[PDB]
Amino acid sequence: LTLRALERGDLRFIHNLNKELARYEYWFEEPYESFDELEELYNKHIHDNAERRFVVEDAQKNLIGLVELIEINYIHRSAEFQIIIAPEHQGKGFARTLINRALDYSFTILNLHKIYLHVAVENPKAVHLYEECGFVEEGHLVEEFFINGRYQDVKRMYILQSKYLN
Amino acid sequence: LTLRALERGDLRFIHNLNKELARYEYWFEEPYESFDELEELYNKHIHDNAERRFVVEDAQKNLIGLVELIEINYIHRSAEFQIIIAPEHQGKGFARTLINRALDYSFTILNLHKIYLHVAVENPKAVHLYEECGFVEEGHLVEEFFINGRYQDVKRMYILQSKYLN
Amino acid sequence: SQLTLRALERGDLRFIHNLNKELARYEYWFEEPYESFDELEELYNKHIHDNAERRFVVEDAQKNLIGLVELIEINYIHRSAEFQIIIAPEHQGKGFARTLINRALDYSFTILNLHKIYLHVAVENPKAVHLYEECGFVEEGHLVEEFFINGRYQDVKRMYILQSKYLN
Amino acid sequence: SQLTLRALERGDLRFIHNLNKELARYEYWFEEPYESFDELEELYNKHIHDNAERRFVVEDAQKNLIGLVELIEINYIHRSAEFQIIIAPEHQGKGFARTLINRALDYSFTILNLHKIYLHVAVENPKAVHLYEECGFVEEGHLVEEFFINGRYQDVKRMYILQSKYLN
Amino acid sequence: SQLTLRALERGDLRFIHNLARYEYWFEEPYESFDELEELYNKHIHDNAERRFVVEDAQKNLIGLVELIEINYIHRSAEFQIIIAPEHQGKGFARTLINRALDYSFTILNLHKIYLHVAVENPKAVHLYEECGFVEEGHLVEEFFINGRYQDVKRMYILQSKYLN
Amino acid sequence: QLTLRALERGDLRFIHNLNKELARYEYWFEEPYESFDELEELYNKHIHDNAERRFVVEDAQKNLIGLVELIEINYIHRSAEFQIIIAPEHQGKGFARTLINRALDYSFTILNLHKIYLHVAVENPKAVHLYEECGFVEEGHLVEEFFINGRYQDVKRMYILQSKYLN
Amino acid sequence: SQLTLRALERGDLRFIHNLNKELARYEYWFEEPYESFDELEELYNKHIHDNAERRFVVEDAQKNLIGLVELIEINYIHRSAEFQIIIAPEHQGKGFARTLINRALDYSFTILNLHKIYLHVAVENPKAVHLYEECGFVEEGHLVEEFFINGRYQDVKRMYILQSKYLN
Amino acid sequence: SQLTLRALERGDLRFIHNLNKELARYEYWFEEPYESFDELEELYNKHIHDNAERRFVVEDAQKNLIGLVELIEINYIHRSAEFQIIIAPEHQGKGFARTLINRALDYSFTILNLHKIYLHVAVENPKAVHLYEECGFVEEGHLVEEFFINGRYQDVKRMYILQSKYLN
Amino acid sequence: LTLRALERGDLRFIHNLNKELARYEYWFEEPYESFDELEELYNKHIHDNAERRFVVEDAQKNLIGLVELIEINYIHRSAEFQIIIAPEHQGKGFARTLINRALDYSFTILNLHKIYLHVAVENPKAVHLYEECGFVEEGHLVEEFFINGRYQDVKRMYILQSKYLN
Amino acid sequence: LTLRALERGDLRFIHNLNKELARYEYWFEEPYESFDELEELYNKHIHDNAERRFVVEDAQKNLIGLVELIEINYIHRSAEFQIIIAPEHQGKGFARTLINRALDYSFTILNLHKIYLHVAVENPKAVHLYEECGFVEEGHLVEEFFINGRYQDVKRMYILQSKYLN
Amino acid sequence: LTLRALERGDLRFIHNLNKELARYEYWFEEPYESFDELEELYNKHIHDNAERRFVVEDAQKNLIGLVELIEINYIHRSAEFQIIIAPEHQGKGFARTLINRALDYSFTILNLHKIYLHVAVENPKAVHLYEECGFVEEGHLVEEFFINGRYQDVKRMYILQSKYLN
Amino acid sequence: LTLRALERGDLRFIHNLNKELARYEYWFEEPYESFDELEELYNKHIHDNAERRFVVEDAQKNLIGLVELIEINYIHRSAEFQIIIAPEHQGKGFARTLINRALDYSFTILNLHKIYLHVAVENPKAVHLYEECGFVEEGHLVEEFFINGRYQDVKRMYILQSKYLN
Repeated sequence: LTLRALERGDLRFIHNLNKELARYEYWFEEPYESFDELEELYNKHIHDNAERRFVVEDAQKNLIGLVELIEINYIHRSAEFQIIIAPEHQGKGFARTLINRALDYSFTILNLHKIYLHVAVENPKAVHLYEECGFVEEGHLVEEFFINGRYQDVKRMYILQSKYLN
Repeated sequence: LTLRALERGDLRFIHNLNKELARYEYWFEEPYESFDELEELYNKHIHDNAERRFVVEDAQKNLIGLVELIEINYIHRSAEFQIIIAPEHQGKGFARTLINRALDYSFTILNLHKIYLHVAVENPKAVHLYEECGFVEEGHLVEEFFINGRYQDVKRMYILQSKYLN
Repeated sequence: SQLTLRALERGDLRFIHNLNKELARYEYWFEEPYESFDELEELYNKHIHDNAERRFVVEDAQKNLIGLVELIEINYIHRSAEFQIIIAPEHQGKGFARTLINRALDYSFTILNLHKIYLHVAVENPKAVHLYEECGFVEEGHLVEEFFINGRYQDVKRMYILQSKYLN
Repeated sequence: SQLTLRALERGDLRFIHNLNKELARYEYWFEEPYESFDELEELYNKHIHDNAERRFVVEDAQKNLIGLVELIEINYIHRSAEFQIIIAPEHQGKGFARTLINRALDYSFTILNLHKIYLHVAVENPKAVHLYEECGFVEEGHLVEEFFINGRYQDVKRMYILQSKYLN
Repeated sequence: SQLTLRALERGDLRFIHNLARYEYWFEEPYESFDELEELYNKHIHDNAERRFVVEDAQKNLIGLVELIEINYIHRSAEFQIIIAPEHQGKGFARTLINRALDYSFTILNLHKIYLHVAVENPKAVHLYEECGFVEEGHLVEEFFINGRYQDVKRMYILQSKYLN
Repeated sequence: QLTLRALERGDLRFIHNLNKELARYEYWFEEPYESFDELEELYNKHIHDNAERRFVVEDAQKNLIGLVELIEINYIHRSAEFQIIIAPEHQGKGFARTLINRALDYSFTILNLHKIYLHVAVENPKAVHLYEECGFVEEGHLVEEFFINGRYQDVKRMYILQSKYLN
Repeated sequence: SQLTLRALERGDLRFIHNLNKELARYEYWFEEPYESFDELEELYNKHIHDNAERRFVVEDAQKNLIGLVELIEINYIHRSAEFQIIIAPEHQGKGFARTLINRALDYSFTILNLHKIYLHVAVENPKAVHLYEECGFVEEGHLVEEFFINGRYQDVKRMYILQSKYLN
Repeated sequence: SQLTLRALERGDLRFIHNLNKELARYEYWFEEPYESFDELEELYNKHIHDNAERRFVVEDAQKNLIGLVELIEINYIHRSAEFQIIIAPEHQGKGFARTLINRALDYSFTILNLHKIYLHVAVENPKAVHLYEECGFVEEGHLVEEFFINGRYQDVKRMYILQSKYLN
Repeated sequence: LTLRALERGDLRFIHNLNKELARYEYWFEEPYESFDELEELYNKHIHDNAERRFVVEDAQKNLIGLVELIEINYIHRSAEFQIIIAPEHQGKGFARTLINRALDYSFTILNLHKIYLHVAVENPKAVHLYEECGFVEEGHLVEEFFINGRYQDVKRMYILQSKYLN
Repeated sequence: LTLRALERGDLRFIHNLNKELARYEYWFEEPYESFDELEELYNKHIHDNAERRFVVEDAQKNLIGLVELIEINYIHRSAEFQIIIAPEHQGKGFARTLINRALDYSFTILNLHKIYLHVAVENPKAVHLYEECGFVEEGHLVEEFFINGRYQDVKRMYILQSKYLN
Repeated sequence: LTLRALERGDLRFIHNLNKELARYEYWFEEPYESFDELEELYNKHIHDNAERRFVVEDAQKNLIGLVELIEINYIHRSAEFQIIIAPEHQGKGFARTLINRALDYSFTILNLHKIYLHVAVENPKAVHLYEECGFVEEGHLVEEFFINGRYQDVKRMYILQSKYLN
Repeated sequence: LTLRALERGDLRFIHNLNKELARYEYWFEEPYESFDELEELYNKHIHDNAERRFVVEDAQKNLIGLVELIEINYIHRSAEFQIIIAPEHQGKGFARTLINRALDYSFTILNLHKIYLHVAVENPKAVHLYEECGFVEEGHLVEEFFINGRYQDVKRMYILQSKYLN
């Protein structure tokens, strides 16, 4: 597997990765639900560095998933991490590799200090494998997001540049 | 049935759908009658969340209808629902499922509190259908809209998030 | 029927321009003179959203453009509007005028909810006057030397119809 | 006599705005609705050089503004224009209307070189109709339910005069 | 009762700002006077909403009348009435409502005027009924006001009933 | 058998080429211009202005034959200066008479103008005879009015009224 | 003698306005129509640095404003210009016209280096014609029905003078 | 109380800029860094109608500003927002924080109809944590080395309050 | 050989020609160096008639030279004439024809009275060329221009309209 | 006698002087004739160094005259000098001292290489004065300026920094 | 002494301070030579974060100098420091405190890692001042800058966040 | 090997060259990662000469590497040189020839005075290469950049035209 900076031609894969009416999606903190308004948001934030996205693809160049570093602050050197694996390539053991490739980019190139993420409390397997990757719970945000018709709690888990490098 | 977000390519469809039923059409509360005027109004409000529209295409991949949420207020958490099915694909039992899908999106994704709609009193079949989906009459607006050369009364019917979820 | 009325599009503008080349007339677009196609297209884009005037092109069964229907000087307080209809000489005399007039009135009285529709017809064209009379219009004025047409000040009949008469 | 006609100024806009506070009608400025003084001021500055309409403030020898004289819908191809006169409530009833109407016709036919001046007078006021008839106007139409004034569609008389009749 | 209506002008914006609630201007949220003033200059020519201030003989503003959601095809409009707390209870509400109805039905040529009134304010309901309004709807939990969803009576009056 | 069409931006270059063959200093709505880029900006600036009206003439094959210009238009006095410029390609085939009459017809039957005047070089008597056959009459012999081709040249101002043309 | 020509200033616009209204006629500023002072001031600001037209106020030794001298339609390729003189009635008939005309010709032939100065004068005003003749102007045209003055088309003489004749 | 909470205005910009200078920070305006006042004013003019953040200044009886209350990261789908409060050192410690915090929660839960209001407070400031806890907030996270303040990475307590708890 | 008024499409020619031939580049007396600066200055002074520029193109439309009338005074009817032939088409005798075409346009179209120019005193070939074209020496400006790191004298030579026409 | 930099308050003095000379005035090579035109041109070239003007006042600070440096070219370090003395203080021998002061300022502060000027050939008095001041004739421009109805030749005379310093 | 972010009103100060202390100053690495050009550049680069400037002023509200942090890189966390004190306030012992204030802002607020500076070797007083404030030499650049008409060797000195904070 | 200026068609080659080295790239001091924003920056700085790039191609016009002259300061006659070669054409000895060609273009055509470069301290083979080419160490920048997860030092090596030309 290999990561690559997101291109305009990849936007359609993003729109198909998470189908509408199931997740209220944002692009640089701007709501979007169609491809045409997504394309305009991409053109508007093509140079904005507050959020960086990369598409992962295998040797056959079959797009497998997306990694998003959002809410990037270059003074506190923190960023929220998100990983979205394609349904067809899910369960093949790529989660750990993609997460480690994201942490590698964040701590060895961007020179960030902290990488936090929000994970649904109702997904313990993800929480456990994130802990195995090197994350630690720093918060149990109560009713943070209204998802699928319910206010859900989320575990905020972080990892520091020191741990990953050493 | 497939409920997708509206794209610029679908503008020519809804326009042809609007000319089959004589209506003084509004796009974000702006009158329009030509396709060029519609296209420019679409480009002007492409990022306006005051109204959300979704096209309806069947299994054959043919576009058959439109679902509109308008007058969306995110303080009071209310929205007006409207559904349109082409005459060819009416009477096939799609309206019920599409209404349920719209209510699902409004109450499980947008986290809206109320969904109201106007239905012509002279169309009693639609009134009963909406009643079967959970809507309840809250008003009998007298001579609200001038339709087909006569001021007609319309029943205002609402449904709440509590009843839908519970 | 055989005729369909469709809202005016930018692609149809040049057809409008050609009609005015066949019928020598000092043309206006939203009360602003125009004679070049560029001036027309810039005035079209300027008033794309202005509802003071509404224009519908007429296309036959074979999607051939045959005429224009203009509702100008629309007023939403007095609920009045001046109607005008043009037909290409090729498709003139084929019994379309009456159907298009009825369609225009139908749009004005069942959709826009207007109250009155008036028009001007030259006194020297009594056939048109009779046709409008057959469609329901009635003379309310004989404007003397109102316009300067083809080298002479000509009188015009101001004829009108009301929503009540058309719907009832 | 002693009345003076003067081209409208930006400072006079508050007099114009005050005239229509005691007149219950939907006011227009260059065919554009206005209600507040702000709308009137921005429309004045928008059409400061537009010649489609002309306006003259009428004032006394004491420089007391008494009324207004408008020439709207001016067309320089057909050479027509709609005349309109308003006299302040505190100055109406002194017999100024006739002299001001003649001064309007004089300007229209001796300076602007117009061919026709028409006007609309309500059918429910034959005294004004007669005054216009004395000044040279003659009826050319009885427009039925043209406007909606004070809760009812009222008919109006369209009356005209030509440059030749006034100058000869 | 010699109260006169006047078109809203920029000089009156400050009064409307000082007159908590989630207010709108041509369906655009505003909290600050600068935000309101830019919205006013933006919709200076928009006729989707018409506003008029009512003042007494000595030019003392006492209330505001708003016509919003004006539709010139169906000829309807939502009416909102605000009276300054200093002039409340002096018997002007009836005059303001009837002067608004007179303008709507004698000048604008509208066909229907509807308004929303809190179900927990039956005195306003009775007053509107005296002015000629009739209940056409009992909207349930239409607005979140002061921490609770409140029902509101939608009541209308037609041009015919008022003119005749 | 020719046609007259209102001038459009696509035809601007043709006007520029015409002025390359006729060595003159050209104006557009009374503003000097010598570059096509300056002409195109002036065209877009005065697109809705009606102080001047221009029409290009075409044949059956839609080939450009020339230009007619009504400038210095006055809507109070109902006057306008006429100027016809036919390209050298189609000069001498007898099109001048037709286009002059068509310009007068448009001026007196559509625009409702009172007077149409024009300036013609005294050193070009053939044009004077042409305009005289088309109904024009000399009302002036302006002495050294324009500096043309290295010399101050006299020009005849010749006019025609709406009455004579329509009666 | 005692007469001084000064360059026009914004403060002098009122004088021009009042002066033009005393001789009622359609007023132009840089070939753009105007009637109101507010419109004149905005046109002055627009063409403050435009050299197509140059105007000069006339003042007495007591700085009493007498009249105006206008050089319009100035062409710096053909080196022509149209002259116009407007003296206030309260100072007319005192011989100022001759001196002001000579001063205008001097400025135009000794400072601007113009070639021709032409003018239009009403045929029906013979006194002015002979005045311009005495100043050196010669008739070059009899423009028939050129202008519309006080309800009647009038013929005007076009008279010219050249730089070589004035300087020699 | 005689403490008024007022929506932010242009004139208030130069106060918050000075208040931010007093408490050395890397300030943001709608998630955009700014340092100078001119940059802040351009950002205000840009985000004047942006409802993603809402700011309210505090002024005392003398009508002088003392504090600021910010609602940022306002999500109208999840109905969440980050709360921040700043009080000038000179007026700090006078028991105003609790009143202002309750007024901010009142506006967030009774007008904006929000669900959760959360905030970040430095662990090294236990007095602030206590005050927020007494105002109804409850700890939900202990962010480790989240922010870099005064040359060190400091932990912060993320504490929240729900609409249901506040209203009941 | 045709003389055409300068258009925007020729800006990149004179620019290169001004760098190849080291020239103190001004546009209407406002100095620049960048190409975008040239294009902005052109757009700013497109209607300015204080300076007139004309490119010279052959039959195949290859730009060979530039004719610049600058410091134009419409009261005194004078203007400074500058000719610049590109090195590619230099030594082919075009200089004489272009000088006369420029004199013709100045004296038969613009109705100018005097055309003067400055020529380096250390270039007697150009001096004799202009003398043949009708110009006559009227001044010997001492140390007038700083050329190749050296203050040099320049001859000012003039020609009058009466001489060219008569 | 003292020379002071020109300021707004002095404009009305400049204008007045120009009204006494039948000259076609300029301000940064822009024709003007009215005070309003002069004021707008002054505010347009307030920060332009192409021209520098200094007013001349006596001990009592009465306005005596004006010195103008125009066509200042900082690449060649030249500038044209013009001197105007009010008619009230003419014939008192101030022109000679003011020319010396102007030359001193130009060669000392501005560090200019040449200061040239034009003087009418039919005004030998000014020619003799400038010759006494150090200027030397370098050109006899034929019919350079149209003055008082006739084209007059003008002497262009210069003075170099070296002569004035050494 | 206090530090304040540079604003438009201060532009005429730095301009008069960059001409007094001769320097071909760049505004965000952009050539400028006029006040109006500097003002346009300020409003053009008002939001750019690559460079941060702070004007230092006295308790009497009298400006004394400027402090610039240019070449800011948020990945490597480097920034070049520069400080220019007005001649009138030099020798007062301010430079030391201003250097410490800039280092404080750079290491305690911006969370920068390295701060380097270029200082002329022929100015040993400044070099020793920097050495006293904690800077250390890392490079002896030969003929890097052109000062007083000569190529002068400069010294590149640096300091890190750890030393300053620890 | 021949050196040719950069064209838009070559941008993709540059993008592929950056795939070998996983470091954050800049175009005219603007951060970029994806190809779309690279093309946008290329079109943004198409006319800016502050940085000059030239591509290398062999006899068969097969792309080999890139030569960049960045941080060009025309006032101090300095420039930072950088050379990259595709992995498929390394070890061919092209390094020395391309470095000599670059230095020749810099010291003969651009007439630059100094050429400096930054080379990783942990890559001594490149240091020796540049030493043989003519460069000499003038600085040992401590922790200048953040590479591969660690602050690394870099040698600043220079060469003057006084040494190359002589």
